[PDB]
Amino acid sequence: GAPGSQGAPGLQGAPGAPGSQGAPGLQ
Amino acid sequence: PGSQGAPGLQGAPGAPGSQGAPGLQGAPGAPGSQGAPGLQGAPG
Repeated sequence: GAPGSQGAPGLQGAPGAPGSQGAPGLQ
Repeated sequence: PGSQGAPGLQGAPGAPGSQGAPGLQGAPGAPGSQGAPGLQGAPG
């Protein structure tokens, strides 16, 4: 039942969105 | 013929639809015109 050296569909869809830091200096 | 293995394995049928993350707020702000005390309006 193997996929032949490739075919393991283990995927990582949408790990996340970490880059929403934001830093308005707004002196 | 007869075993008819099923190795097509095609995927991602229902994966569509993902609002990942929109940009930041188009622009922040502090709506209001910076009114103030004024200036000299009664010198003498």
